[PDB]
Amino acid sequence: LFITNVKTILTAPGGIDLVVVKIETNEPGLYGLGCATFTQRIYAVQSAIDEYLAPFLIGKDPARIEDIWQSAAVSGYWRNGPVMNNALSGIDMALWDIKGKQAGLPVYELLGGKCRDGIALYVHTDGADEVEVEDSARAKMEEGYQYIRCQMGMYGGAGTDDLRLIANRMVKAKNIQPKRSPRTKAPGIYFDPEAYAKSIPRLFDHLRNKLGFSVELLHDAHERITPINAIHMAKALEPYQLFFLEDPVAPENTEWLKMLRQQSSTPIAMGELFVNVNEWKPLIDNKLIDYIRCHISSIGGITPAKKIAIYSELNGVRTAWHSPGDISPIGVCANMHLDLSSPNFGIQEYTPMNDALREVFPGCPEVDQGYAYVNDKPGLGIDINEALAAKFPCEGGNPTWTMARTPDGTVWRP
Amino acid sequence: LFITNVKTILTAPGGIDLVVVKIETNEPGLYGLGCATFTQRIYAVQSAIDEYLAPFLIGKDPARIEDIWQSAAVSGYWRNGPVMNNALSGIDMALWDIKGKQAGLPVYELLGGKCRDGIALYVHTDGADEVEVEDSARAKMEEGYQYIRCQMGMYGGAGTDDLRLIANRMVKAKNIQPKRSPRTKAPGIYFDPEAYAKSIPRLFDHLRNKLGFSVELLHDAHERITPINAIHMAKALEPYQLFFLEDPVAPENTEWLKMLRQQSSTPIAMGELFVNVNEWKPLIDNKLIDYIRCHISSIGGITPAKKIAIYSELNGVRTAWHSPGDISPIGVCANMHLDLSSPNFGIQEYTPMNDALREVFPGCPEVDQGYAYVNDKPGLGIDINEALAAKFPCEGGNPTWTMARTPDGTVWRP
Amino acid sequence: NLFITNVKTILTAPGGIDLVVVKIETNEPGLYGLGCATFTQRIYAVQSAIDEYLAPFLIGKDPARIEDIWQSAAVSGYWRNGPVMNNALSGIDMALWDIKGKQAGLPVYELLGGKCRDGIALYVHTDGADEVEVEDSARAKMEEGYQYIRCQMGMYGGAGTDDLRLIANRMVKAKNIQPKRSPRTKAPGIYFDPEAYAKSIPRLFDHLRNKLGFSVELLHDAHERITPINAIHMAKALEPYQLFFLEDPVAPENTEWLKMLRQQSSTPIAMGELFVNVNEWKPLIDNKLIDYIRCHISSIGGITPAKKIAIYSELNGVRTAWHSPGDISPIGVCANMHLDLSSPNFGIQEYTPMNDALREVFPGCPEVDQGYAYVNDKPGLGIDINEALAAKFPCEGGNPTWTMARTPDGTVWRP
Amino acid sequence: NLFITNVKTILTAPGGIDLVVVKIETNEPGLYGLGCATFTQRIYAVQSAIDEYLAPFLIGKDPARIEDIWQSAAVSGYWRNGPVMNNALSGIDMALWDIKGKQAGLPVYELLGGKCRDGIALYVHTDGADEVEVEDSARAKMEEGYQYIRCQMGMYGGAGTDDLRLIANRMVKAKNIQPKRSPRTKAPGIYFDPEAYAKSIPRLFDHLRNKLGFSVELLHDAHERITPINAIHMAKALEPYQLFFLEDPVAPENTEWLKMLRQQSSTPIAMGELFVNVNEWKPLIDNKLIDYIRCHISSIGGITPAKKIAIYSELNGVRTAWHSPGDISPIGVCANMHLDLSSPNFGIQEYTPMNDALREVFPGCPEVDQGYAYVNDKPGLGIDINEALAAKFPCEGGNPTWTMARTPDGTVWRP
Ligand SMILES: O=C(O)[C@H](O)[C@@H](O)[C@H](O)[C@H](O)CO
Ligand SMILES: O=C(O)[C@H](O)[C@@H](O)[C@H](O)[C@H](O)CO
Ligand SMILES: O=C(O)[C@H](O)[C@@H](O)[C@H](O)[C@H](O)CO
Ligand SMILES: O=C(O)[C@H](O)[C@@H](O)[C@H](O)[C@H](O)CO
Ligand SMILES: [Cl-]
Ligand SMILES: [Cl-]
Ligand SMILES: [Mg+2]
Ligand SMILES: [Mg+2]
Ligand SMILES: [Mg+2]
Ligand SMILES: [Mg+2]
Repeated sequence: LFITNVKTILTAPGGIDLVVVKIETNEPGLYGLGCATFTQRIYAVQSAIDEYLAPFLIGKDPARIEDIWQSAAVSGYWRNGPVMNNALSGIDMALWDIKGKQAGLPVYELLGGKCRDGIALYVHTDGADEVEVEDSARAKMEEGYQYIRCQMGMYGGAGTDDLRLIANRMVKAKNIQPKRSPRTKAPGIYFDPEAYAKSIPRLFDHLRNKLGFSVELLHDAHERITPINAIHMAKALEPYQLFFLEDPVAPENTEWLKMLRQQSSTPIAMGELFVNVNEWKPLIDNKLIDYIRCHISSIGGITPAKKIAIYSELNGVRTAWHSPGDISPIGVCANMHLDLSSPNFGIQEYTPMNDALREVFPGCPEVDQGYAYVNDKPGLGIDINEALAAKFPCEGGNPTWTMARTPDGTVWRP
Repeated sequence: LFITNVKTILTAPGGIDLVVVKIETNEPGLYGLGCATFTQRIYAVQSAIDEYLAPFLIGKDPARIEDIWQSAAVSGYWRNGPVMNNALSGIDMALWDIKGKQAGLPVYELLGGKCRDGIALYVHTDGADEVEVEDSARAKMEEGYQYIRCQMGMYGGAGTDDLRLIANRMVKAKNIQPKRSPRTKAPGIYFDPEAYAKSIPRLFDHLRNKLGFSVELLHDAHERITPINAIHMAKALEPYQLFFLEDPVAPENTEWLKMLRQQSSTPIAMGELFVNVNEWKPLIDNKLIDYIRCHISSIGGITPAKKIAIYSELNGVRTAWHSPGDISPIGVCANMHLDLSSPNFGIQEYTPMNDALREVFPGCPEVDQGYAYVNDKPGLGIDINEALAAKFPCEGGNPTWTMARTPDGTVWRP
Repeated sequence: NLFITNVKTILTAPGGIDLVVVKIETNEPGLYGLGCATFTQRIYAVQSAIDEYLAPFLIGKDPARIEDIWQSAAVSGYWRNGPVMNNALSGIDMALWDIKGKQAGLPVYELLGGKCRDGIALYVHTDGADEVEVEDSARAKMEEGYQYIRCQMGMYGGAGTDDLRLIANRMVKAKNIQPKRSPRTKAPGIYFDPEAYAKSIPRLFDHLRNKLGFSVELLHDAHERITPINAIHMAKALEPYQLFFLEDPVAPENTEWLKMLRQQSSTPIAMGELFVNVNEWKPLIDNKLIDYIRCHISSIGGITPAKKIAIYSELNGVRTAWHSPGDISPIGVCANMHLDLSSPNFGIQEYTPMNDALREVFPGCPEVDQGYAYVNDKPGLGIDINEALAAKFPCEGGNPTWTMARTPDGTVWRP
Repeated sequence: NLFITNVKTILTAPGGIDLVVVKIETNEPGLYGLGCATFTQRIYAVQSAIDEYLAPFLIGKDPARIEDIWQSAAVSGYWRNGPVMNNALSGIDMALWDIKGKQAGLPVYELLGGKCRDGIALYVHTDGADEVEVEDSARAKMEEGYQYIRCQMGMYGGAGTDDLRLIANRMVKAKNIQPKRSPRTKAPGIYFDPEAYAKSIPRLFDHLRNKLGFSVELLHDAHERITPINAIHMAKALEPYQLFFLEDPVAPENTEWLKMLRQQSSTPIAMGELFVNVNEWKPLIDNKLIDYIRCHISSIGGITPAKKIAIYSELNGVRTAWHSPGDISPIGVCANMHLDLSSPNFGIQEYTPMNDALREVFPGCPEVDQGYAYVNDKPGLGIDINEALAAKFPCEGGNPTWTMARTPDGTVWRP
């Protein structure tokens, strides 16, 4: 048994660009699928696969998943980055898919078997003020979601190039207002870290008053404030007992978590942005987070994700893999096979899928009253209809939201 | 190109003694200006320039700014002090001014270009009680200031040699009273650290009640209390979410910040007094402050200030350079060129200038609704009219406020 | 006033090694910047990261705002801090510094603080199959005027190389290194013996000191080829030979082992040609775990971040030794040297000779005389590219072979 | 689909050493798993822990949920983390992995990541009464093709052994070791002299390096027989002889002393055949206090936790050397080797020869040729047990004598 062909498929059935890898073998009908999706970079990841990892694999036995991972990881010398890791993930997940197909077992059966019979999900809710958020959250709870991420506005702004309209809305509502900008300013999506941070604890006081303490509430700070203001936020949110506060610092600010954890008892999630062991390992070792957030394709696939899950397990840290819309259904299944086999599973973020995703990727997990139920089919239990995928070509482009500027025009980590 | 002459100009157009350096070259009309202002020491700084750095520079190429800085810094062997550093600053800023003039670009363009289109300012407000402070702050907000430093009284005293009158005013107002002094006591400006510290959180509760949470409020403890009482103050101010609490300890007490930062989430600013890397570096390394306050002439000018700004940047710490009245407009421009080019700019302290400063130093930045807008002229964009400067001779003398005594007569770091 | 009108990537290999170069055009006729994006093993992924993303991102922007462009380009794809991302950013950043110097009429070193020295001290590579060949090579470098010499015997791990992608030349393996026997079948790869390599090294340096003396400075690159504890023993065993530095005793993924190493050994340590992330380099510099920072500056994102790392090192007493072998363009060589001229903490500059084809394709390459490099005084990076001639040296591309490095039992090692 | 129908324990001693084996039957005719529970000194307490507790706990359960069974069996008695508890859990866990591979039609190494090497490197034991006997023994092992050799002189503490429970053979004491005199009466025990032992060791290794050279890798096991500070001195004194590792310089109860040792010595350190608890092994791996983790995998609870410890080690740059002397069944030997094949961080595999009786009772034992082991490719652990033949080798049982180790004054020492 050996690898005959490796290709990349770029498709966007859910309206978000995805990168999928298919590895073909010399056994008729036996192939594996993997997720490479770094949505902002699809063409650079495609090159990293098609021009490099693809020819590197031809003629090799797919059974040596670890040897392939280790040798591919260093094949370009330099390594540990989101383009390199996503390319590696596409390969690695496809090789696990093939191993499970060869075994006649789902990948979760190879990784230790089921530790639970359903995967608990959390979903996003939002709104422009605390009543809109309350109503959005209540509607998700009525659908059976028991864990809800609640966001309000866009980090103190409106998601536009100007703060004046939202500031006037805040004046009228008697709420905290964002700052006035200089008389001319650079293009970007303007926000206000100070108005945002000062507003957050009142939002959660309101949600607890209205929704109660049974439901689990989550909040994502998304690296939007200074570290000391995040420490203060984490402390201010303690009375509301959030399931977690996510990304209070940028990866480049991870040293500030030592101070945060000497002060706050709010649980902390970090790491959708992580690409490098020197980011995640010291946080797990030192108990500086309670949930590891990696986007598994950005750390290189199932092989490294299982290692990070175990490293976390032995430190008492749980998993919450990143899984919003920019992940393919193959990556959603990979997250959930790890989730099922991990003693330390924390929670699974979920973005509801449309009909097109379900038809382009047969095998998507079933969602019923806030839990996901993955199928029992071998490998990752997921397929791709290549002809129907080709009917959803990718948009490409440079996203606008990643130019995020504070009121004075300063570029911030978005 | 080489340095022909170096001179010091002592002038006080704003009523505060300034020390300015002018370096002339062999190119007609090309000269540079720098700020040496240590206002309490102008004659010692003048000597350190005129008798030492001036003859050291004659005939040297001004293009080697770093070589000149490093060699001047060690020229007297002993180093790292406010007289030595201010003399070095006058030279260094003038050399940057010449480099920008030679380039035809503002110094901010050499330091990485603009990161924002206006410089956010904070201004001082004060009053004898919480209503006076509220009114003073409101008047600055109406002028367009979005960041306000609020002080009340003078650290529990009246700014006089006796506490009895202010104590009686406090009795009548039903407020906390300063202590009675011994029956005879040494001359000085008496204050009361205990009355001061215990009064501060109520001041900010009042300002938040009246002014709201949109405006940013700052407070300067100015090394006036014991370290443990500063830790307690920082904690007590948390509910009021100050932009920062400044100088909770003296430079000689920097080891106490390790304890403060294990307890409080109030942001901390330190360092207008710093002269030495062994002061600022461990605080930045260990995340013990959120804003670095250096008076840039006291650390040796633009060259070291840019290094401290970068060292801070990579630790997540922002800049707030010291800039009250004892700084020349050349130093104000240098602060603002660093501010414009620093990703990590925090805030810029500002003391409004009179007509005399604007006429003696053509090129002062424009202030409009709480932001400063520096001009685009080459170098530091600033000049000095030597004839008009000579019409504002310096006062000199020993300031009285630096003899600060607690109620029992103890000299305190002022 | 100025604005960016076009951004393009040029792939060329005049020195036998694939390079990636960026050219940024402005609206001022004849004013353009050049930068180095060279991650040689990935040139097509870097080319995409520039052409499909950073190029359209820049069009119409004022090139004067170098820092605002660096910070915003760095986060434009959200995920960041990796070799393809950073090299693309470097090509942009260096070209913007080139434009700034040309606008100013000054070399980039003049914008960065001016000259701190009048020549840049170089170290060069010597190798050989045995201690005598290494000795003869080093003696020749000394005769040519080099005062700092890196000495390997069989390059990295003792394995030499058959892969032209590394140095553009085959290098013979260590001839007397007596590796352990492999199992009866084994996977394809370039085999080396870490134990035999580590033991060979103190003997090599004893011989070199015996024959060449202690005036010359001698360097060695362990190139992450041994376990951390064996690297600690090697650092200690080399102490009597007073190396200028021992380079890459650990992989980036093993940086936590340097705390132990530095409690034991006084041999100076260089690290970091592989570094892509602040969480790699910052703790080592903060904790005095290295004496020389080795970054390949395009892999950290260009001149803007390199200057910051040089300053962060300076304040910690650490010096600079930027990575500069064959896989760097002459644009990158000039950027290294402009930093070197303006840094008080300059340590040493690695150098491999630039052939005539490189010098023709890139007018402005530094002059080398008697162990020092002399950069010209022209504005910007003082370097140009002849696009027509660059096209005559199309890139080889492909997957390198030397990066499949296996120990005797067949284990993949970080190469 | 499958469910567990029977669980039993088999006690057998074909190699002259008491073994504990678990067999788990399913509802599918002919599909069963085998596992290793061998804590040789306690076989009857382990047998009870399986037969009276874990066996009834498992009946009717789906063997596919290996992790859920491990986690739940581990806590089923509340108290946990000890050698009787963990060995019982291991017998279950290995048998469930055996069943998983048989269900999949694949060796367990294929489920764990596949092969990272094509042979497993072995080290073997040499001993002797004096330096010349040790030399002759080691030279013979080298001639047979072994590249890694552990060298003792009088086994542990220099005392040799009269107890067949250790190696199934008497071993002569160090003949020239000149112990201190005991008091005029003393308690029964196997006497040894820690001071005379420690001093003998650097002399032994000087002689071996003089006679055998530096290509071969040499190992030594201090077996917790000396005080921590004397072990620190021994680690330092061995540095010139470049041992592959020095094993068990401290008892598990003395692990806090390794911080001091690692600030001083560069001799590589192996620890942990005695470990039963995460609070023993985790801090050592986190803090880089060892280079090789030595667990007896049945004493840590089987393949499930061993894979986790191997991964935790991998991310810390620590390698695996699983304990594998005579008191382990061939099932346990195969489990060690399946982990070894699939771990990037494999260090070395201890090996003691398996006699014909062991090979007959356990069909499928690995082949050994020229210093490497070759596991077969059959599904599961690739190992079986002939119950009829196993019954022909009933266990000896009893209390071992070698574990009463006393210093010259009569003090009980951790043996
Ligand atoms: O928690 C999350 O789901 C993330 O923060 C997303 O909101 C990211 O912003 C997005 O995945 C980037 O592509
Ligand atoms: O924050 C400030 O502006 C300072 O604390 C000033 O108030 C100093 O007291 C003065 O600059 C000394 O000369
Ligand atoms: O010190 C050096 O010069 C390096 O180690 C190079 O030899 C790298 O191996 C090469 O640059 C990789 O492409
Ligand atoms: O390294 C080794 O192989 C061990 O130290 C064994 O010799 C143990 O003493 C034995 O396994 C105890 O039963
Ligand atoms: Cl990358
Ligand atoms: Cl027990
Ligand atoms: Mg998030
Ligand atoms: Mg102050
Ligand atoms: Mg190197
Ligand atoms: Mg042992």
